[PDB]
Amino acid sequence: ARIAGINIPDHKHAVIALTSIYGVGKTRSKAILAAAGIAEDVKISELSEGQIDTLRDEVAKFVVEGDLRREISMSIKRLMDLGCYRGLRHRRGLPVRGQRTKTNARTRKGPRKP
Amino acid sequence: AKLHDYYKDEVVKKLMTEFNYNSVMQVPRVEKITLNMGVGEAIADKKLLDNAAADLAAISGQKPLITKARKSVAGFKIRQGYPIGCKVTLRGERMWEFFERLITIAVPRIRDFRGLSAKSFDGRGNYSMGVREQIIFPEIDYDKVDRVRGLDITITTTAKSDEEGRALLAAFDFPFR
Amino acid sequence: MKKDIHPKYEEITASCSCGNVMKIRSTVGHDLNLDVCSKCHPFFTGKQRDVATGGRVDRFNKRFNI
Amino acid sequence: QLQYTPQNRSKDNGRVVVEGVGNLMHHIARCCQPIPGDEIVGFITQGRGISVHRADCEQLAELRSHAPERIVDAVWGE
Amino acid sequence: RSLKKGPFIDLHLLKKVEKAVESGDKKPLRTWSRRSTIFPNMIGLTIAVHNGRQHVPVFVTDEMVGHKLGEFAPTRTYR
RNA sequence: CGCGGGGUGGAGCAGCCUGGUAGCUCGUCGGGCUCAUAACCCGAAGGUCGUCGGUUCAAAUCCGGCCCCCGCAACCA
RNA sequence: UCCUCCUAAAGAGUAACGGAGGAGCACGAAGGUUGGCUAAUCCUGGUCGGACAUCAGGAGGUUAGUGCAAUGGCAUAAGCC
RNA sequence: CCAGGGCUACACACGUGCUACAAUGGCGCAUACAAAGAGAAGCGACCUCGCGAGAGCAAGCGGACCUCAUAAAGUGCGUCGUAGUCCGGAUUGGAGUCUGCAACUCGACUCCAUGAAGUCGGAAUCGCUAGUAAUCGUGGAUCAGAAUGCCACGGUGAAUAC
Repeated sequence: ARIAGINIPDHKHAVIALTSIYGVGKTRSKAILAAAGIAEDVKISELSEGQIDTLRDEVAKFVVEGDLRREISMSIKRLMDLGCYRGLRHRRGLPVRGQRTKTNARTRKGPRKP
Repeated sequence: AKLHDYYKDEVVKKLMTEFNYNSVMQVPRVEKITLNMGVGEAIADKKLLDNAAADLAAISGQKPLITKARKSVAGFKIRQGYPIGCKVTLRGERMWEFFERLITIAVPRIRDFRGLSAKSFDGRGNYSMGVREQIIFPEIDYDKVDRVRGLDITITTTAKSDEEGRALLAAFDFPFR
Repeated sequence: MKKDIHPKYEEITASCSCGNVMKIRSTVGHDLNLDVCSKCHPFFTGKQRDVATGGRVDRFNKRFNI
Repeated sequence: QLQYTPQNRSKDNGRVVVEGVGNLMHHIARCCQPIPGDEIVGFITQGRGISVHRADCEQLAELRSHAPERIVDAVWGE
Repeated sequence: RSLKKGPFIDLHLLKKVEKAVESGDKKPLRTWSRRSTIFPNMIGLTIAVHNGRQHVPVFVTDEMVGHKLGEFAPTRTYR
């Protein structure tokens, strides 16, 4: 529909549908449809608009989408500004959770290039 | 039309006691609302500008006036008298209707919306803002657009100060951080 | 407006799910349904969401109890 | 070609003893290039150790304008 | 995310910081207790965590509480 | 002094004649190949187009200046 | 050979292997006309968009333009539609 | 001798392996079938709490008797419709768990979130001829903790040798 932002496809099982909203993995998904008392088996179009509304009515709780981005992105800025070790790593675009920087770690540092 | 009346009523009086205004003419008032999309992608695709026309038209309700370049610039790889964008200088009640059709729905529909700038003003109160995508307006199929072609709209004010202009916008509530 | 150069501008009913049945002109298609409303949008309650930040000592007081 | 072990001399420490303690990672400030002249009141930077800024200079003063409690003095050791 | 119970630091640094508290404003501290985490009374202090070989000041301030001290003391000098 | 021509990747050359994208060769770097180097093989980067100014929307290019290299002339005397 | 200014001594004209620069065309619209409009360059704000696209306002005022070099002229426009 | 740091550093290079690129596949649901081990500051049922990692409880078991521990591919149904897609699982955040004085450097694991490169790899190059290769899961040593490493076990199970 127009849920929160726009995880709005169709002919996609409701759970898999809602996974596409940012900030929501399958866990939260089933937690939603179940809490909204729906059916993960359904295709969004077939789902009553009178239900989809209850889905927004559902997603209101879990922090999500843009708000989430703002929070976490703020958490990172919180760190680089903190001057903390990890903050320094983010500042260097290098692995955080202690890894082998001497070898792989290519994910963080960007694709092999230089 | 509707909130235009709202303007004619509350807004007018409210402001008369706001900026302790004298004559009714002393009140600033919306004038012309323009929509513009400097597509700039037409330089390679002439069939694309039309898509933009369909866009504004969808949001305006009236054929957008296309804009030709005013000067040639290699940095943007364009030449004189060359198409480059679509605009719509709608006014009167139409402008009003576009306004209600605007703030009441599309604005709240802004993805990741938090608030809206209170800063942006021309030095005369005339306001400016930039939408990020065409879908924010209902009428757009959303699914049928071949591309996100955000644009930006400007609202002319008969206001002189940037301040008095803002108060006019505050009359219609109209977001703002 | 010049004749036949503008899309079929027309009234439609903005039936939001929030209750605001505001019927206005546009030029969309048949009619229209919206999730929220300008009347029901948290640009006026999302404020409270924005406020609460910082305060390490407190969450620390949770990770405490002694 | 005549171009530093002095980069390891501050590592040799004893160049400073801030507010009653030595070692403290610090360095020369490019603004008041201190030397054992009229004192030094090193600023405490959030990272990179202390920013010894000679003693009395706008920057050393503007940090006062900010949050001065970060700033402290230092003798010279040797 | 470790030692769920009993946020940890140690007496030598603990007690010494306490002495630094009641004695009001204070001079830099010589701690090797990099592992220790910050606590309320540690706020605003100029404690110097011993780094890879010599101390570096860590002017703890509000936000810097939940973390361990060494986390503000980079050990690997680098390019 | 005069005339003529040229100055582009590390080297040497095209494209400049026609203004809107600087290509080839060797060399260089990475991997391979080999016990090892070469040869061979696969993949890549790399050139403020002498400099200064000018013209144009745009200058390696079109125009002038300067510096450098080079060819011709430098006659009757 | 032809055009523009300087030399040229305030009419014209006025030489040099004097100084500077152009032309050997272009267009059926860039011509005629009626109607209409008027810049450049900047400061401020504005999705992509940045020094430089498009948009809105402000200062400014022909510093713009004028098929092509210079000159004189040009808004009553000759200039732009 | 002691503390802290360091052996985990990272512009890059190579070897060796894990996991994927998906439909003979992922996913939920139901269910069938081993071997070989280890264990006394060790394995620790069942039971209760916790989404879980685990936690409180406390049998049993120094052993064909107890536990670690229900094997997994497989089988049935359902679903997913050839998309970077319910593939992929890195990376990152948040919240935790456990060990051990101690988890920042620098542990493992859980949960919530995120969801990158990859749509079968250039030149080149390796292992393998049988219950081997391939593919799946289990245990053991080392060990508080800490494997895709290694050592061992069984399941499944080919092709081709002119």
